[PDB]
Amino acid sequence: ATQGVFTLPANTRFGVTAFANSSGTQTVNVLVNNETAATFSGQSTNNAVIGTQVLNSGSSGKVQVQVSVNGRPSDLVSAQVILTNELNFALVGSEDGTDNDYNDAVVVINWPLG
Amino acid sequence: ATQGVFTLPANTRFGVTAFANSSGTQTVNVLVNNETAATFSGQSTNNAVIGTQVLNSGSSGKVQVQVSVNGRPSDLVSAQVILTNELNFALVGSEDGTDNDYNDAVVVINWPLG
Amino acid sequence: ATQGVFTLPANTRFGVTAFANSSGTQTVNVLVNNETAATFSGQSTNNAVIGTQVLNSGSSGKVQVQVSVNGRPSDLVSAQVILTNELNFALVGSEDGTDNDYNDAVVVINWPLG
Amino acid sequence: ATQGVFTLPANTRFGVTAFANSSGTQTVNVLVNNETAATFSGQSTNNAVIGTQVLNSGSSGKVQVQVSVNGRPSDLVSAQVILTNELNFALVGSEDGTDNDYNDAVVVINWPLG
Amino acid sequence: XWXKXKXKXWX
Ligand SMILES: *C(=O)C[C@@H]1O[C@@H](C)[C@@H](O)[C@@H](O)[C@@H]1O
Ligand SMILES: *Cc1cccc(C*)c1
Ligand SMILES: [Ca+2]
Ligand SMILES: [Ca+2]
Ligand SMILES: [Ca+2]
Ligand SMILES: [Ca+2]
Ligand SMILES: [Ca+2]
Ligand SMILES: [Ca+2]
Ligand SMILES: [Ca+2]
Ligand SMILES: [Ca+2]
Repeated sequence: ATQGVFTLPANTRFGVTAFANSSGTQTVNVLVNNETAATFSGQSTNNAVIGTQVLNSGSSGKVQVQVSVNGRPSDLVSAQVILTNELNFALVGSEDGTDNDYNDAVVVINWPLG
Repeated sequence: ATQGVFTLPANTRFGVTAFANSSGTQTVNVLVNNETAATFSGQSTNNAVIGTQVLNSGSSGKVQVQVSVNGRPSDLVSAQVILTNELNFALVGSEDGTDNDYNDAVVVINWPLG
Repeated sequence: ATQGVFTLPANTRFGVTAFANSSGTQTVNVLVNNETAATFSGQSTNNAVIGTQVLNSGSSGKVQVQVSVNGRPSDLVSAQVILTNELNFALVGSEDGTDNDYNDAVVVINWPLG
Repeated sequence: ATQGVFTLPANTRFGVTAFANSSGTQTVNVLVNNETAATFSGQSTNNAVIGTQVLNSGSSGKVQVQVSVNGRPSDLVSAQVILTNELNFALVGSEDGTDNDYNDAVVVINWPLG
Repeated sequence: XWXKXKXKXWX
């Protein structure tokens, strides 16, 4: 199935934050309405916060996360969780190799803000 | 129900990262085996990272998140999500007031690392 | 925080299914637009499906699950999860006693149907 | 990524319940430790329960769900959610065609029981 | 499959 694609409420500020757990340098691209809105990169095996940014979901609400390592797309897993019918997390894991720990880049999207 | 308490695999390193969305200064305490192992403090209405650390879940694996504002504990909501049977998120939201957005401090715990 | 309350897309059919795991008789009430739309009752310690129904979320989309045992309200826990940005589960557990297994009545709401 | 595979606590009773939302007859196989433990079959476009059963996770705790329609494997999506650190849901959706609603067979695994 | 197929479902 498609992974890493989320429909947010339109015109809504959200946080996006990326963590790295790999010997490979991660590149995380965050697209809003199919256009790149943020890019994060780093290399850590100890959960470095390689980027964090506040974005706006825009008129479409479409947010997509993509991860690559040296130009090779990683395999993605994702889900969205809502707590007490108000607090939203969109979650992404990614695998750049063969051990299938799916933490090589981890991306957390959260809203509402403020 | 009890919230903000998670059983991790024993003696496992995990990341913990806290975000703030409130006019009040957030204090986030992370307990491992019922003893404080990390404390973050900060104030933001724009989802600023107020702390991030790597901890060891220890012999019991018991991890607890507590949030307080101006000396008063916030009300917590939490859940754990597992993706592709490998990637774990323990998620906490908190409410310090009356508007029930439950984002006043947001805490993300993730494992495995590395 | 409030639990067992979910905002579905308006006017949308959804499934609701209740399981029992307790020595006490469970009463599960499902409210749409603040009015009971389905009720299930039964006693099981073996996960009996005490009821399943298809309901319409109505003009507000507001769905609430309540659980009681001989009139005494159970404590609820809940969350919503979305898979591949299309498949929704609203999940409820409940506790009628002191052992905190929170499975005494379990309620699963799923949409879309068809 | 692999979907529909879950590590349960060993030697633990769990419920498995399958719903159908498709014009195609759904075949749901539940494997425990790589051996078929239950098979459900049925057809509904109205979320009918096509099977429910209590199984034991055995010495390995490995549980796998597979869905096919007349010999065509369905694409799976899945996640596990834990509420108040006690109540577990393993959730599966599946898609037998190209409309990407992933509800064609829906499978819910829940534990603990009793 | 192919929707309702005008009164003969899935095959
Ligand atoms: C065949 O018609 C496709 C199929 O059945 C439909 C009624 C609908 O449930 C669709 O999601 C499913 O894949
Ligand atoms: C959905 C479908 C499959 C095979 C044959 C027919 C006529 C229809
Ligand atoms: Ca890896
Ligand atoms: Ca890794
Ligand atoms: Ca608040
Ligand atoms: Ca707030
Ligand atoms: Ca109980
Ligand atoms: Ca029970
Ligand atoms: Ca389908
Ligand atoms: Ca369908």
